[PDB]
Amino acid sequence: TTRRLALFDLDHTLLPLDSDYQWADFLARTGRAGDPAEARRRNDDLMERYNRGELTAEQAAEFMLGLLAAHSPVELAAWHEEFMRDVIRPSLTVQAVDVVRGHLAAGDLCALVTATNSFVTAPIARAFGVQHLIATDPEYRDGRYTGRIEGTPSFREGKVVRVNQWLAGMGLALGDFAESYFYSDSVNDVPLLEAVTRPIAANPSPGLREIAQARGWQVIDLF
Repeated sequence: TTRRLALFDLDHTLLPLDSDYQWADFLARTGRAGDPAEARRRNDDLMERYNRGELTAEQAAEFMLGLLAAHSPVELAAWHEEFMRDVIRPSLTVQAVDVVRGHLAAGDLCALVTATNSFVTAPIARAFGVQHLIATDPEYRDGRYTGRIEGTPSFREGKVVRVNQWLAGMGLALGDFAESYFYSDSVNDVPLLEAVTRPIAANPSPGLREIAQARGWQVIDLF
């Protein structure tokens, strides 16, 4: 069949920001994560230790989910709407919307594939008209987020696993498509970029821009 698959990274690909950090910072600022100062300090110190190599990817993801564990899901929803209105929505650009819209309009099967947790990113996929989300999932039990990851994280090689698991759930596979596109900005996503037939380096980091040019991969600087 002639259908194509289109996969989109989120942070720094479709949005000119990191939705994971902005959400932490939004809760700190606003201040639903304790004293604002100490909250932002604890956020930055997490990113610093992760960036220096002192925390695992799992542990960083866990700290982020721990922000959800501190509150009722009813409060979290109300606060996320404010986050959407004040942070995410105004960073939506016509260029990012249009990259997605073009693939929707072609009939492509479209999914957002992101390490930022599905509580935080579900309404963002919806804001783009994208009906499928392949995100790190927070465990939810007994009406609350536990702070733990449910299943495989949608991060690095996990994005590949999760995408293949999702297609099989629909009774499909990557080679069923005439082409598969994946847009991303980061060397973290070389695994999924290598898996599809049309990798696109979107707003690439210097590392990924070098890899894109080496391999002849399309580059797009959306913003």
